[PDB]
Amino acid sequence: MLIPKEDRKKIYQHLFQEGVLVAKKDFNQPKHEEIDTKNLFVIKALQSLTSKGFVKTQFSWQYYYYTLTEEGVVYLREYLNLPEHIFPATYLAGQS
Amino acid sequence: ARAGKVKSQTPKVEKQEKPKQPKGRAYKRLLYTRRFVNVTLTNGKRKMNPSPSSQ
Amino acid sequence: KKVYTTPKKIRHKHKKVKLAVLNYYKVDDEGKVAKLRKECPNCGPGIFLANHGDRFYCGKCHSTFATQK
Amino acid sequence: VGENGRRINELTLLIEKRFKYKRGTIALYAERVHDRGLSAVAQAESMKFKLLNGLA
RNA sequence: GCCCAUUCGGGUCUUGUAAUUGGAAUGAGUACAAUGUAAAUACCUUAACGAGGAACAACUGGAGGGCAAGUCUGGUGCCAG
RNA sequence: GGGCACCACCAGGAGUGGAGCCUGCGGCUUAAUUUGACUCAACACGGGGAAACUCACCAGGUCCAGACACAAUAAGGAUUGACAGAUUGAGAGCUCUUUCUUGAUUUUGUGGGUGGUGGUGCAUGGCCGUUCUUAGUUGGUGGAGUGAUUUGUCUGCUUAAU
RNA sequence: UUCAAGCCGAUGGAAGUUUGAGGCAAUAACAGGUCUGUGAUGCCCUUAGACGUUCUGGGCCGCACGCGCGCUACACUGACGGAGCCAGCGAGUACAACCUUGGCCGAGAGGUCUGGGUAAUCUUGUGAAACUCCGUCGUGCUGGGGAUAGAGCAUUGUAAUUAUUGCUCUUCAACGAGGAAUUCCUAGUAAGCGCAAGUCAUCAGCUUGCGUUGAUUACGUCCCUGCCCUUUGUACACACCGC
Ligand SMILES: [Mg+2]
Ligand SMILES: [Mg+2]
Ligand SMILES: [Mg+2]
Ligand SMILES: [Mg+2]
Ligand SMILES: [Mg+2]
Ligand SMILES: [Mg+2]
Ligand SMILES: [Mg+2]
Ligand SMILES: [Mg+2]
Ligand SMILES: [Mg+2]
Ligand SMILES: [Mg+2]
Ligand SMILES: [Mg+2]
Ligand SMILES: [Mg+2]
Ligand SMILES: [Mg+2]
Ligand SMILES: [Mg+2]
Ligand SMILES: [Mg+2]
Ligand SMILES: [Mg+2]
Ligand SMILES: [Mg+2]
Ligand SMILES: [Mg+2]
Ligand SMILES: [Mg+2]
Ligand SMILES: [Zn+2]
Repeated sequence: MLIPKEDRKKIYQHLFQEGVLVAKKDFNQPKHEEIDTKNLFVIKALQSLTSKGFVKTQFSWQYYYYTLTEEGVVYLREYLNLPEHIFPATYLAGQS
Repeated sequence: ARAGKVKSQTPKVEKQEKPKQPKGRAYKRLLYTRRFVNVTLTNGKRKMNPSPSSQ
Repeated sequence: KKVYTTPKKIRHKHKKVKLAVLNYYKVDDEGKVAKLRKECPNCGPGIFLANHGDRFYCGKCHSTFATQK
Repeated sequence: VGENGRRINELTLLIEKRFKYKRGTIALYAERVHDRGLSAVAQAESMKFKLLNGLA
């Protein structure tokens, strides 16, 4: 919970970019893959999000899995600024 | 206690201000309606006072 | 299970003794400013030294001074 | 499926994240089962669902 | 129930639910009278007032089986029952 | 009465039980010498050959990993950090010496979760062991019984085996 | 053999024990074990100086003493030296540090340089032991036996004292085949012998496998033990730990 807010923001941004998040169940890990923050912090953030709706979480095989609901997405957008017609993975980028 | 402990322990819930179920013949009529006129739904079997469908 | 030991002395996290609009810095004229103590050499101005009896440090670099001032 | 590529896409992404793959190299497809009753796992799942719902 | 069921739906026909609302009685109460009666009461007969959920309010027992009807919810936890 | 089996015995072998030593388990001991399991079906088992980890035990210290809800401070700081030596087992800021940082994360409560090699296997799942890898088990007719039931599934001889 | 089911013996045949060995393996169960494999879990407890976590030092290894798997021996079918010299299961690293030949140093252990191997390719013919040959001691608690011991040299790891393990010298204890009892076994078995992976940073007396050497005696029976049925008896049905 005790997060330097910048890190949190970064995490949020990453999530937005993804439309998804995959974490380990590994506390004590110094830095996460992709994001330059502690994995534990990320996990905590995800948990928090879940607690206020937004994210859907699965704890299978030492790997936390995360997907954003519409409301969650909206919240993320609000946090960021970005208005409409944006990334996540709710729709394809072009042809793939 | 060891002398009517249970009667004192319970929370008193209050009689809800519900409408009167009418007396004499009206009641009988209602019963009749419930029974043979309206005909309650049955998957296989009849039942007078059903449950909310759950375990 | 086995009973807990009970010596007695408990230690809690200090509440910190928070203080703001601290008596550091000053102004005499009005127009210009008069800095008290000193700013950090390592980091930029805005951060201020901790003053003790021939011992200094600063918090942005957790604590990393030695020379007097 | 979701609504023309959504849930499936998400799943794919998750998989990629898990196992260090790139986009394109994983292709998910959601197909029907030829006769559900012959399958066992499906039946079990159904039973579980029923139980959850609250049936005799 | 159905004229027809290109999707509807009118609902032309019949039933049940709403602190709607409205017209029509009612005697349980009261009450001039007259009846009764040895005299009274009360009955039967009447004028007049008197019903709209707040009343002009039905209780008792039960709700596993025997045996009609709750695998409802809480409080209890060999207790009290 | 009749079967069967070297987890039964014969006919034999190898043995164990004795010796020393390993290792299990008791008993005692111990702050604590964590616990589960005791006829076969507990006892070189828990894949359990523990140096810390493992680890549950003890002596000691650290940490929140107290999700979320709702108010008290709400920047005249919420709380976050913090070299220097005493402090401290101890270059654990563990703190009391300190007077610098940190910016609304928090945090102080109240609903509410969460974790627990905590408990109960006589509350359960799954898996496993054991009756038993023995030869046993069942129902459809039909018959015997009012019936529970029974016969089939059996005198015999075969077979490792209903 | 009612000339059936089959069984017994010869012949051939790689094979004539269900060809050998397993894998699975019914109905009904047990208050058998596991909530210390489990984000399998009911309920209770606990729930921020925790019975959560996490560091640090221990402890599971302590010893008047019981039993239980085990190993090593009580030697001459041996011991010690040389020499001969043959298996099969396996396993083994690139984001780590695996197996590690080959060369030099070291009495050893072990160091080093170099490779080869992601593997019928290299380790590895894993030239494993027990075995076989010629010599030294000859039946003396002896050169059998190797325990406890002291010291040093190595290695693994952050940490080796409460020897981790290896090696070197030294110490030489008990034990001359083990009573009452009781285990396992019927053929490539028993027993011996080593290897092998498993766990593993380091430790094998353990374990799952593997091959090597390879017998004795049955090839029957219900005496014991257990189990199974049948007929019997039953005041039992939570069922003899019964009533
Ligand atoms: Mg404690
Ligand atoms: Mg009543
Ligand atoms: Mg009652
Ligand atoms: Mg009741
Ligand atoms: Mg009934
Ligand atoms: Mg047995
Ligand atoms: Mg042990
Ligand atoms: Mg064993
Ligand atoms: Mg060890
Ligand atoms: Mg746990
Ligand atoms: Mg638990
Ligand atoms: Mg049980
Ligand atoms: Mg039990
Ligand atoms: Mg029949
Ligand atoms: Mg029968
Ligand atoms: Mg076979
Ligand atoms: Mg080869
Ligand atoms: Mg000697
Ligand atoms: Mg072992
Ligand atoms: Zn500084």
